[PDB]
Amino acid sequence: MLRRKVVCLNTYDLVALGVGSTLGAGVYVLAGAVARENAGPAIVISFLIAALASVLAGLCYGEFGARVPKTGSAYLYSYVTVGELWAFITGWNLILSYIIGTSSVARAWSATFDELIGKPIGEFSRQHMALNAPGVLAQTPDIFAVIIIIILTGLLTLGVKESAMVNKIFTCINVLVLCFIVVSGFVKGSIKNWQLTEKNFSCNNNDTNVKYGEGGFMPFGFSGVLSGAATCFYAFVGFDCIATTGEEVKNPQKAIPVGIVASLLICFIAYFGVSAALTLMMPYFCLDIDSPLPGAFKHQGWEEAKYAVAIGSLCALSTSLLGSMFPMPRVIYAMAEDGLLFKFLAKINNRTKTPVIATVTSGAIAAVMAFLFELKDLVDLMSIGTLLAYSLVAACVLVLRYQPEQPFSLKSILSPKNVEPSKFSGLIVNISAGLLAALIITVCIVAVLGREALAEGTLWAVFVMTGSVLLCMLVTGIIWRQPESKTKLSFKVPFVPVLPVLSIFVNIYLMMQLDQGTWVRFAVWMLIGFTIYFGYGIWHSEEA
Amino acid sequence: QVYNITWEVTNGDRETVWAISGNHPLWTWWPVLTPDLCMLALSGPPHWGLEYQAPYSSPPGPPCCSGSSGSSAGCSRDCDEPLTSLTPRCNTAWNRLKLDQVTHKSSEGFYVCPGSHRPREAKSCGGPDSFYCASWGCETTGRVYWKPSSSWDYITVDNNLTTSQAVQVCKDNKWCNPLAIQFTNAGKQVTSWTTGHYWGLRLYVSGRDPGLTFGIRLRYQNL
Ligand SMILES: *[C@@H]1O[C@H](CO[C@@H]2O[C@@H](C)[C@@H](O)[C@@H](O)[C@@H]2O)[C@@H](O[C@@H]2O[C@H](CO)[C@@H](O[C@@H]3O[C@H](CO)[C@@H](O)[C@H](O[C@H]4O[C@H](CO)[C@@H](O)[C@H](O)[C@@H]4O)[C@@H]3O)[C@H](O)[C@H]2NC(C)=O)[C@H](O)[C@H]1NC(C)=O
Ligand SMILES: *[C@@H]1O[C@H](CO)[C@@H](O[C@@H]2O[C@H](CO)[C@@H](O[C@@H]3O[C@H](CO)[C@@H](O)[C@H](O)[C@@H]3O)[C@H](O)[C@H]2NC(C)=O)[C@H](O)[C@H]1NC(C)=O
Ligand SMILES: CC(C)CCC[C@@H](C)[C@H]1CC[C@H]2[C@@H]3CC=C4C[C@@H](OC(=O)CCC(=O)O)CC[C@]4(C)[C@H]3CC[C@]12C
Ligand SMILES: CC(C)CCC[C@@H](C)[C@H]1CC[C@H]2[C@@H]3CC=C4C[C@@H](OC(=O)CCC(=O)O)CC[C@]4(C)[C@H]3CC[C@]12C
Ligand SMILES: *[C@@H]1O[C@H](CO)[C@@H](O[C@@H]2O[C@H](CO)[C@@H](O)[C@H](O)[C@H]2NC(C)=O)[C@H](O)[C@H]1NC(C)=O
Ligand SMILES: NCCC[C@H](N)C(=O)O
Repeated sequence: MLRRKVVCLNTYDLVALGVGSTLGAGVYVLAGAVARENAGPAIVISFLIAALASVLAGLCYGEFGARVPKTGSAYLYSYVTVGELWAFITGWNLILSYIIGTSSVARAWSATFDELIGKPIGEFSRQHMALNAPGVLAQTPDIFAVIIIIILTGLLTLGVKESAMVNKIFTCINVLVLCFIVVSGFVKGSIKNWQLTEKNFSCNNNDTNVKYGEGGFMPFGFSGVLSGAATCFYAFVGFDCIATTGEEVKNPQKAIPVGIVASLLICFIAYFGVSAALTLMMPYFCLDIDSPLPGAFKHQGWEEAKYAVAIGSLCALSTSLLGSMFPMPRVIYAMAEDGLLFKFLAKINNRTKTPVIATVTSGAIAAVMAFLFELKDLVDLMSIGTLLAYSLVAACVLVLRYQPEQPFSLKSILSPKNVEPSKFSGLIVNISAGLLAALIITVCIVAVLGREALAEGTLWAVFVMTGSVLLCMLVTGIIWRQPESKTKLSFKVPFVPVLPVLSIFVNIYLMMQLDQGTWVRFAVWMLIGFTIYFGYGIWHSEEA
Repeated sequence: QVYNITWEVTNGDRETVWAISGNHPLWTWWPVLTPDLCMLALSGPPHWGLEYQAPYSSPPGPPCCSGSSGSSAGCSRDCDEPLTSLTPRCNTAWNRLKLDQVTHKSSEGFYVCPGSHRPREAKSCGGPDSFYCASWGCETTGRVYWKPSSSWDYITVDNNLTTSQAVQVCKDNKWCNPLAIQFTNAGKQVTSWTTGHYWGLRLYVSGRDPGLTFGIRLRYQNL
């Protein structure tokens, strides 16, 4: 099941596109939630970790898009290079990423707008609607998010495309608002909010069930910081639009990686500054559940600034929302045309010259997801899928670096005399990659499920941990000794035997940091995808 | 003759943090001293979080709204959330729950080493900076898996309450780590309690193994 397919914007334009597609909905809404529940004032470190992993992923994309001339989503590159099943998994994960990102950003947009106008829509929803599933479904069904998704799907079906000028304007407004937030945090905020103790564990409001934690800079510990990093990984998603951009690029394979990295660095700087401001102006446990940044501004007396923020957020979210919506029908259409998904989804309509059916179906799914589930649950469900997709791309890069160009003894495996990759070396690298992926999954399982056991130093946990880590190093060395393909690439991952492996490890660890419900939702989604592939994908594949 | 005897338990600063009184003949009343592990830390080492708390001060930290008093504005839900990420100390109710867990876990606990009253042969155990526990084998009592004991140390220290008994006391925002200190025979024959004796109690955990210094002494007056 590995059939393989037969295959101007400047750097600044790509940077602007990535920044516009990444900044919103992760800093304006989820930053406060992470700083209150998962990370505390140490959320600054979380954004760092989520940044680094993201950068690694981006670097993989730089190579992963360099191996294929036709610019497109990671699904296209996988289906061209590695095969059909792998590409289907990657495309299905990207579909989940786009759908749940649309749902979550629509939730954030609806919540922000409703809060701005005094939360009348929330009162209406609570009055006339109730899901009666508090443990899984959302307390308040976001009807306005559904309306937003319906309107935007209607616009997309009619042929509305990426307006670069409007994106640039909104990104400039967003960046100005973020700079204002950082400056106001460093002016009004104080370091004492990072040094809170039991004396200050008293919010001036009358909130109940407050989590005060240890206090200080890291109230919830490094486990909390890691959970916050896993949640904040959602904030760095969106740079894919750089590589998948429809418009022709002046220097595609050279500008795409630099643009992705620069966008990620700018987003990391913005997130660090804004989160430090948010946690310095207001105590982490005092952060408002609904409007963290406006709540912090009101706490320090600059309540009027809530309007300015209300502007920037509503800009950023918009630029993020479309950033999640435009790719959403494209990947589905690409997969349906290739036969992996139902062929009817590939029917471009003559009235509009757009994939009407795919757009409508994806929009309806996103609207339902936004109607039924909370913002945090959607964020985690998108993060797990995006992490899996990035790990898949990193594994593709690692494997393909050692495969021979398209047409035994222990010493031979350890020391391959061949100057260039032979099919034996390619098979060795494939086996090593599979073993390393399984072993990294085992390491993360022991490091999370057995985290307390490792802290307790039980014999079995330590034995498995040391064995798995040493064998991971051994397999990485096995891959290292294999010759790399001499096929010249415009962009390459610097340390191909280590960097992709580290990217996979960090990604899988972050996925392990996610909750059980997120894993159950991801498992049922993957079951649906596998059912579709094995029942329809294999037999109706276009390349069959 | 009968005196109004009083047994005083003090922090490392020699300030009385707990006491029990009764009319008894001298050197004939040896009650089980039940000072809370946190009172010993009042004005003690910075780790316990009571370095600025005077003796007999009320337990700090907001109340758990799992507590008997019920949900109130500003409650801490940490007392319900997992204690894995917390530090064992006394500055908050949930930190006190974590301290109780550490003090009751079989793989963890606390150990107590003697101070100046130890024999000169034990002088290698170090001074107060080491809590008299510079090396293993210096500990004479306390609750750990290897159950240290001494035939010459004056006291034995255990936990007065089980985890189930102490959890709800912690959730009530009360002092909820009561030690149980029983005079050994050697302590009973000894009569230098007027000058006071001192011990160092250290948590047996992974890392710092933070500890404090406490002391026991006797007072008496005609009555
Ligand atoms: C037998 O002796 C005890 C002990 O007396 C105390 O110790 C002696 C060594 C000597 O230094 C005495 O001077 C000293 O008091 C007697 O118990 C004491 O009784 C008095 C009378 O009430 C207590 O006075 C205090 O009054 C405060 C009012 O402002 C009150 O807040 C105190 O309660 C709090 O503080 C005490 C300690 O400060 C603490 O133990 C309490 O639990 C509470 O937090 C307190 O009532 C002394 O504090 C008592 N001392 C104790 C209990 O150690 C006893 O009366 C005496 N019996 C006879 C028959 O004479
Ligand atoms: C430390 O440990 C001691 C001993 O385990 C605890 O003392 C015990 O306290 C309980 C409740 O205060 C006593 O129960 C009571 O018994 C009487 C009858 O004697 C009954 O009428 C009451 O209704 C109540 O059930 C128990 O007897 C008592 N045990 C002893 C040996 O004194 C003490 O509470 C623990 N905590 C502290 C801070 O000391
Ligand atoms: C009864 C209804 C009409 C209630 C009121 C809500 C609408 C007036 C709002 C809800 C969502 C809004 C949309 C949300 C996002 C955008 C994208 C925005 O464009 C960009 O951000 C361009 C950047 C890019 O393409 O990435 C232009 C405004 C628009 C269409 C908004 C227009 C006004 C809308 C439809
Ligand atoms: C962009 C290039 C040039 C550098 C890439 C560096 C990364 C591969 C490094 C930098 C920081 C590292 C992280 C720093 C800390 C941790 C926590 C570590 O887990 C713990 O320490 C858990 C401890 C506990 O149980 O409390 C797991 C690896 C991880 C995510 C590391 C994974 C590898 C990272 C991302
Ligand atoms: C947390 O509480 C402490 C204790 O009240 C505050 O520290 C005091 O702050 C006042 C300001 O009114 C000063 O006058 C005191 O000198 C401070 N004492 C100490 C020991 O720090 C602290 O400011 C509070 N933190 C916040 C962020 O409000
Ligand atoms: N626009 C793509 C969705 C993810 C994005 N980082 C966000 O913060 O919503």
